Amino acid sequence: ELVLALYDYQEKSPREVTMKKGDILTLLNSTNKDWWKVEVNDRQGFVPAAYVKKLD
Repeated sequence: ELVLALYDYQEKSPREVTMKKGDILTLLNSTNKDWWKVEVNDRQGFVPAAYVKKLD
């Protein structure tokens, strides 16, 4: 309960931003205007983050 990926995304292999099921992940803006930045483990996220959890 926070901001699940809503699927998994899985960028490419267990290296880059790759979610699974719903392990959730942090992020910085890009919820309404943008949607290609997050923070799963302190890094320049590149996941969709669209229609996640409308987190303020």
